[PDB]
This record gives sequence, C-alpha cells and structure tokens, in this order.
Amino acid sequence: PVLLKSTETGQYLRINPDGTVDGTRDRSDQHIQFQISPEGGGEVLLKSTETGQYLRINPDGTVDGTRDRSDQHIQFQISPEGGGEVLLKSTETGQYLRINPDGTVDGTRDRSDQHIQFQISPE
Repeated sequence: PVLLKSTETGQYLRINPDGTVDGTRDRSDQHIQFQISPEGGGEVLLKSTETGQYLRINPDGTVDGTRDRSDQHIQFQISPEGGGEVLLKSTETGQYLRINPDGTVDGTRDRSDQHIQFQISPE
C-alpha cells in the first residue's frame, strides 16, 4: 500500500468505514493505506486497502468513499508537480483533492491552492 500525504499540512488522507473522508496525522491509523489501480490506460482509482472503498469527488465539491464501481467520479489523474509532489485531479469534474488544515477533505478547481499538493509514499 501507499500513503497519500498533504505536504502543506502533514495530514494523511483517510477513508473511514462509514464512508466519510478526512485527514489525520496519525501514522498508526488503520485507515490511511491506499492501493492505486489502473482504470483503462491513463487514469487511476484510489482505493482504501482496509475497506475496499474508492475515493470520490462529487460535483458539489464534497469528497467521500464508495464501493460503487460504476461511479464516474472515482477516476483520477495523477499530475507531477516537481519535488516528489503530485496533484490528484478527478477527471469527471476537473477538481483537485484538497485536505484543509481542520482535517476536512474536499475538491477545488483552484490549481494554485497550496492545500492540493500531495506526496505519495510506500508504507
């Protein structure tokens, strides 16, 4: 598995069993492990290894987890930023994943937002 870490806040992305998505700085957290899997040729899915839920950015900017594999809002493009950092962009809505300092997670189209930069790391 990999971890998905907000570089600006040090928070790891977490999909909880209840379907909510938030951030935590707890490395022993049982729900921060992800599998990145191919979707067709150019996209990926971001899947919780412990729960089997895929990360979803909804059109309204909310972010949650779903096991609905037909969902069109679970596909992401990973874009390099330089310095081992990446952006995680939902292809359907053009929104970047953001972890806010308060631990909430949502989407934004603002590419200049500092809170959308991630580091992917093997755990």
